[PDB]
Amino acid sequence: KTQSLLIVNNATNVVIKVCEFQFCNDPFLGVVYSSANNCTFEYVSQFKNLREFVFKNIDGYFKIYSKHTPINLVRDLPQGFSALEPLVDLPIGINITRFQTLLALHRSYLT
Amino acid sequence: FRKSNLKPFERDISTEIYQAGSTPCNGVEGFNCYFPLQSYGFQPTNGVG
Ligand SMILES: *[C@@H]1O[C@H](CO)[C@@H](O[C@@H]2O[C@H](CO)[C@@H](O)[C@H](O)[C@H]2NC(C)=O)[C@H](O)[C@H]1NC(C)=O
Ligand SMILES: *[C@@H]1O[C@H](CO)[C@@H](O)[C@H](O)[C@H]1NC(C)=O
Ligand SMILES: *[C@@H]1O[C@H](CO)[C@@H](O)[C@H](O)[C@H]1NC(C)=O
Repeated sequence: KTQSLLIVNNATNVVIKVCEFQFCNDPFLGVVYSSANNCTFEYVSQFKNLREFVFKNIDGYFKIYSKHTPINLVRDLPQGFSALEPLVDLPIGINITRFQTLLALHRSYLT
Repeated sequence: FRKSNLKPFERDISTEIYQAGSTPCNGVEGFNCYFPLQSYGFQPTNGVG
């Protein structure tokens, strides 16, 4: 009944869509799901790892910052310093109050 | 009509029904529950304005 934002990442490219999807309760993709209605924006471009992201929603723009480094810690976040360079800036123009992450599963159970 | 105002550089597309009081019009356009969209009616007869 309102618009939404969808950023997924398959094996090569990244696709971002601001259509009017109707979402299932357990969305994932198997080792897949996206609707298409009234779609107003689209953009396609190109435990030893740690990848950090910052999302902001300012004045009809979506801002993403990113940095990745190799770690070798047991299970925590490291006690060093590193700064996050800017990545992309998208003119989506929507309202965002909730979010949810996606996972790459093995056994498809559309619960 | 709308609930609150708009932020800068956002747009709101939603086919909903906006009620004025305590009565929850669930898909009904009866009393105090109206359609939020309205046409203009541009004629070549109309004065500038
Ligand atoms: C962005 O979306 C949120 C969520 O729908 C809106 O917050 C709602 O605002 C109305 C009116 O103030 C309240 O009755 C609801 O309870 C709010 N919902 C939540 C979850 O807090 C918000 O108004 C929207 N932004 C704009 C500018 O309209
Ligand atoms: C990712 O998905 C798009 C369609 O959403 C597809 O066109 C593209 O080939 C995919 N990338 C792959 C398979 O590497
Ligand atoms: C999506 O586009 C169709 C085609 O004009 C339209 O009938 C429908 O109302 C649109 N949905 C919106 C604006 O939410």
